[PDB]
Amino acid sequence: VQLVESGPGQVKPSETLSLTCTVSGGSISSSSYYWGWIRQPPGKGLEWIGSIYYSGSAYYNPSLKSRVTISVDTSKNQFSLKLNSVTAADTAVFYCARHAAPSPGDNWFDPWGQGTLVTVSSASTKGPSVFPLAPSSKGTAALGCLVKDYFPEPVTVSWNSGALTSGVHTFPAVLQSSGLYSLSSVVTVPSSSLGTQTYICNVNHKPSNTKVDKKVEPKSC
Amino acid sequence: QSVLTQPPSVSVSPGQTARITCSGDALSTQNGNWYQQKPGQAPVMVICKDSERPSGIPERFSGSRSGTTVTLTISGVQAEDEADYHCQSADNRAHVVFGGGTKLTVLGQPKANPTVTLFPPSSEELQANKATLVCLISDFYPGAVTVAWKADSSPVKAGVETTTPSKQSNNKYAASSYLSLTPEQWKSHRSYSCQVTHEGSTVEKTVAPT
Amino acid sequence: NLCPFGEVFNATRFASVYAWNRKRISNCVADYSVLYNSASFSTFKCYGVSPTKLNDLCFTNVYADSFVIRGDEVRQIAPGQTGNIADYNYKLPDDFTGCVIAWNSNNLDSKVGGNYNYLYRLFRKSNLKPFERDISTEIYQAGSTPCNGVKGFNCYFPLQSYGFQPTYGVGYQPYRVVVLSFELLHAPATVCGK
Repeated sequence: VQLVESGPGQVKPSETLSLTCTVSGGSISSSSYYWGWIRQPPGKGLEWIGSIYYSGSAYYNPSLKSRVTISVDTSKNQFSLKLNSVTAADTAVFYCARHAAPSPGDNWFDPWGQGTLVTVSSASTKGPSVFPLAPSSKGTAALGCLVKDYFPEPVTVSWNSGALTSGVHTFPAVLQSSGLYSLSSVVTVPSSSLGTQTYICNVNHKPSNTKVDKKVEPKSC
Repeated sequence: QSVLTQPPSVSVSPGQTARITCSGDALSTQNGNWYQQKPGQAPVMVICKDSERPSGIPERFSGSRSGTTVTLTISGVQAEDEADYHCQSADNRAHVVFGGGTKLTVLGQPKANPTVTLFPPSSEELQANKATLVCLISDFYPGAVTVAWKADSSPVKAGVETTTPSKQSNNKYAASSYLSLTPEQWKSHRSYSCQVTHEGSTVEKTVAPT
Repeated sequence: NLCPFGEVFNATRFASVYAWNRKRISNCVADYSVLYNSASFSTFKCYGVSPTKLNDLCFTNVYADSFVIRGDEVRQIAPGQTGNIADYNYKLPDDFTGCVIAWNSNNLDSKVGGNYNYLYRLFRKSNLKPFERDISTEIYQAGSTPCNGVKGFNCYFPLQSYGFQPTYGVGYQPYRVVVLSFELLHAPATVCGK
C-alpha cells in the first residue's frame, strides 16, 4: 500500500490550505481502517491533524478543530484536507498515513506517506538588515553579525573579504513566522586583538542584489 | 486532553542497548506505538500494541510497558538505527496524539558539551524599534538540544524561533535560537537568560540592558 | 390486533445494557413466523421452547427486553452465565423460558471517533439477581476513603463506555439484543401465537 500527497507547496497567510492524499495499494472504502493527516514543523515533533473514515464523519484536534475540515472520495480512492485561516506557524511537512483502530485504545498509523512540505509565507524577495553583534565587555571572545529578515535563501557571509577564515562559524538560518529567514555568523578571536584588529562582515544576498559590509566594534557604554 | 512525554536525546555506544521511555496520564486507558523516522523520510512503524513486532522489524527491537510508561528497547544498537523515534496513542475522546520525539545517537566520537554564546540587541536594532536576542549553540555531540528562555527568572515562550541541530565541520552539531522583543520589553526586565540542556546537562548565559 | 414487535426490533435507538428496556406485551395476537424467518440475526437460541412451537402456545405476558452489548459479550446473555454483563447488567435466570435474539448493529450504533452513548455497569458489590436492573450512578467505594463525588482514590464512577467505532473487531462491535421472555402465568390468556 502506498500513499501520495498532492497540493500547492505555498500558501499565503490567513488562507485556506488544500491538500489531497491519493492511495494506491488497497481501498479506502474498507471497513477496518481510517485515513488521517499528520504534520510536523521543521525539526519539531509530530502532530496529528485529523482522521477520516470512508463514510464522512471524522474527528480532529481540539486546537485545530474550527479551522479544519476533512473530506474523502471513494470513487477516486482519495481523501483530502482543508485548513482555513492558515497562519505561519502552519509551516510544516504534511503526511497522510493509514490508521488502524481494532479495540478501544489500539490506535496506530501502519504505513505512512512520504509527505509534502507546504511553506506558508507571503514572503516576497527581500534584502536583509545587517546588525553588528559587539563582543561583550566581560582569553577569547566572540563577535558576529545578525542577518535579519531576508527571502529567499541563501546569503553568503565572509569576514575581512575572506582574509579571515579561521574561527568563523556561519550558522544555519531560522524560518520565522513572518515567512522571512534570519541567520547569524560569528568569528572567535583572541581577546587581545579586539582593540588592534578591524572586523567587518561581508553579507551577500544574490536574489536582492544586496551587499552590506558592517564593521563590528566593541559596544560603548 | 493529555500530553505524551519522552526525552529529546539518548546516546548509546555501538552494541549496547538503548531504552526510550514515554509516559502520560493517557497511557492508563491507552496503548502505545513506536515509529522510527530517518532524516527526510516518512516514519516507519516498529511496535504494535505496546510490545509486538511487525514482519519487517528484526528481533533486536523489543517493547515493554510499566504503568503509565511504555519503553522501547533496542538491543544491539547498530549504526543502521540512528534516527528520531516517536510514541503515539489515542484517548477516550478519540484524541490521537504524538510525543515530542527522541533522537538516538550512536556515540562514535565522545560526548561533547555545547558552547553557548548569547548576544543582546545591538544599539542599531533598538534604534530601528526592534529587539532580537541571539543565542548560539555549537560543538555538541550528540546533536540534540533543548533551549529555554527566561525573563529575569521567568519562562518566556512567545516569539521564540529555534533551529534544528545541524551537523557542522568536525561532526559535532550546531544550532541557534532567537527571541524577538520590543525594545520596551528588553529594557523592562533586568536580564534575559538562554538555557541550553544537553543530555541532562544545562548551560545558561545571561545578558542585561546596558 | 397484532403485537408490536416492530417497535422493539425496528427501534431507532436502544438502551444501554445497565439500563435495559422492557416492553410489556399483552392483549394481542403474535406471529413467530416472521421472526425465525429473517436472515439478519447472527444469534438465535431458544431455551425451554421451540421457535416453531410458539405459534401454538398461549402465554399471559410476553416481555421484550432490549439493550446493546459488544459481540464478545453476547455469549453471556444465556442462563447460568458469568461475566461483567451477566453479573452486573442483565442476568437471566437458570430456568429461563424464552429466546435470545441478537444482530450486528455496527451500521447503527458505532461512530467515527467513538459512540460513547452505550454504557455498561463495570462495578457492583454482589451479583444481579435474575431480571434485575441497576441504574444507580453512585460513586463506588472500596473501603473507606473520603472523596466527595471526586473521582479519586477508592472513589470511581461505576459505569463504563463502549466507544463503538466502525473499524473495531466484531468482538468489540455493538450488538443489539432482544430477550423474549414467555410468562405462562395462571390467569387469562392474553398473548397467543397465530
